[PDB]
Amino acid sequence: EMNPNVNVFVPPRDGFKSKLICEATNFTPKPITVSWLKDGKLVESGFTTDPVTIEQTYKVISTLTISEIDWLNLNVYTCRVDHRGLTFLKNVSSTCA
Amino acid sequence: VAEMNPNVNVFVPPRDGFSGPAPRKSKLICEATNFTPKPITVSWLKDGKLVESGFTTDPVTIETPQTYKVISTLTISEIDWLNLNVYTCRVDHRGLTFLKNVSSTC
Amino acid sequence: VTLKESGPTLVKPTQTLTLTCTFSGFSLTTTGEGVGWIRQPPGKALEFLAFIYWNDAKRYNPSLQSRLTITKDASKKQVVLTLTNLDPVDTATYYCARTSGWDIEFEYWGQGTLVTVSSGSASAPTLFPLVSCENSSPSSTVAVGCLAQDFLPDSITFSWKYKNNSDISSTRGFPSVLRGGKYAATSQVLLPSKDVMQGTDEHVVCKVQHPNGNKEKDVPLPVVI
Amino acid sequence: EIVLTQSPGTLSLSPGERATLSCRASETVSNDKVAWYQQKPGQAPRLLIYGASSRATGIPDRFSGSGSGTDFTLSISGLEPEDFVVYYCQQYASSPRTFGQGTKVEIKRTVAAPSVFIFPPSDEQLKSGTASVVCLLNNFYPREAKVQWKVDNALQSGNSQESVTEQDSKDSTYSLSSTLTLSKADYEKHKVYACEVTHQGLSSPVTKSFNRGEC
Ligand SMILES: *[C@@H]1O[C@H](CO)[C@@H](O[C@@H]2O[C@H](CO)[C@@H](O)[C@H](O)[C@H]2NC(C)=O)[C@H](O)[C@H]1NC(C)=O
Repeated sequence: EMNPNVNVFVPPRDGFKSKLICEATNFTPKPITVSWLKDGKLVESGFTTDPVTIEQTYKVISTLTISEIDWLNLNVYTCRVDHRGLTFLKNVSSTCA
Repeated sequence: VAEMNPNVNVFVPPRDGFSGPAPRKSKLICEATNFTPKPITVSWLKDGKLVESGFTTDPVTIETPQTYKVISTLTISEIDWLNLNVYTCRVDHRGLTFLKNVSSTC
Repeated sequence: VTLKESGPTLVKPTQTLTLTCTFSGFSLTTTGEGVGWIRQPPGKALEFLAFIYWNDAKRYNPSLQSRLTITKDASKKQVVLTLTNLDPVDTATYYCARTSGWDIEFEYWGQGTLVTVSSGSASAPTLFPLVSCENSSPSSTVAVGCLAQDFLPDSITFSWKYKNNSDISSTRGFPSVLRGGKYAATSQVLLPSKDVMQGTDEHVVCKVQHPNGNKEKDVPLPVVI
Repeated sequence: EIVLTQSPGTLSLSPGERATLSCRASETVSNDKVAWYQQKPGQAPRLLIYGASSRATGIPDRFSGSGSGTDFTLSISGLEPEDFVVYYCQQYASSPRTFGQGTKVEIKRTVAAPSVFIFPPSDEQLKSGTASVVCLLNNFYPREAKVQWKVDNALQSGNSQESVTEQDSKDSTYSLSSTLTLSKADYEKHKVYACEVTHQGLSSPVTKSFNRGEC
């Protein structure tokens, strides 16, 4: 039992709509749930989860669709990972904004 | 049945995207989508130097013209990122080369 | 025409064994009619012990001569069988039959009774958990079992239930084997791999219904995924 | 003493076909007083034919007997699924009489690859001083199979009883279990325990093993 690492990617500072990728690696067992948050509000649509692949370790990747206008408004996006009863939250924001 | 120019997108870690024992490391994601035919070549360039290690390219998977997607991941170091190094993703499709340049500068 | 057997279910070695064959509906007065005893050890063929005709005429097997006695009582209409020098290798189920003439031999058979000859006592069965150590090969499904040991006589029924007291159809029942004076048996169950990596239930209970105790141990799943 | 030997021990037939059972006697039987019996596991044996030529009440006419002297053959027309039981031939002209070994008939089916699983002994069971390693074979055909125990490259012998189940009613397959019994002190002196399974439908033997302390 190893805690999953939470990493969130951001669009480049010099420009790209774009996508947000949250990756969990070196976690066990295989089942894992990944969701997205927007300013502390639950996201009901606009996100998809790819099938879990084998890197024994597993890898899961998720894609969230965002707009350029929302990103420039310093919106906060949080990736929620639940694993073995533990919840991990990572907050990201624009560095240049 | 059709020929479409691939789209190149590069994902970079945020300012707080580095973790682990010093020196910290991160990853870069280059994805090409809505390209045809299925065959495609993905390469990583660092300040004009070809990268021959530390990268893993996922197999091409299927996402009316047929479409495909490819995901590539390259491990990077925090020290190199702080030196304003420019990373370029090289995509080859039907003899056409598309380059995308990203940097930490605003 | 029907026959019924009766006797002790447990007898110690080197003792006296007595069995009674209860029949009703006919009398041993006409010629040709007779009663015989046939036993069959598990995994072996039928064995002939003795046969008794009318007019107090009895026949014995030379291989077992001077070791068995045949007595009949017309008042109670039941033949009495006495067995001496009990041996564990002689454990078998004894049947009696009626011969309706000279050519029709053993036309009607009863039900029989299991007579176990073991030096041990009828102790409660002992369950032991089984953990699947399979790795690098999930295959179709994963299996978990339950080792019922130290039970006597061999009469056990297996039922599998989930944590929420559900119902499972295993039907995998292995026969018991005599090892060191005691019977040992193994039981398993097949469960889908998807259910293992799903519900929070991480263990199941093994239930055995033996007339020496109502214990029920739980076998925890190893979980592979 | 009339010795009766029946061969073959096990035969694979199909429903609707004809099955012939052979009964061999060690000497001639007076008046051809030979009878056949049918026995099903769990229930009690039932008489079918007496005198090798006359059927009894409540017996279908599809059973026919033939032969005399020291050769007897039992022919059954219209084989049914319920008829896949053990049959014994017995003669009542000896006084005392003797019984034969008996022959078992099974339903013919295709070869299916078996599944092998091994469960290491539990920690609680080790506290009692007895260790039991099991080797399970499921969904294989025919019933004939070889199960060998190999621990630390040393082949074991004289310590395996072997238990095999009956034919499945709906699957027509067979299953057997092999149990490894050894002293607790001897268990701690060995690291890897493996049972080898050989099957007709497998190109190469498949071996499964586990490492002590990891389970
Ligand atoms: C007890 O919990 C199990 C979960 O392991 C339940 O099994 C699931 O529910 C359906 C409907 O009963 C079963 O057919 C499936 O085996 C399980 N679902 C899936 C999607 O695999 C079981 O139903 C529960 N028992 C009761 C009585 O509800």
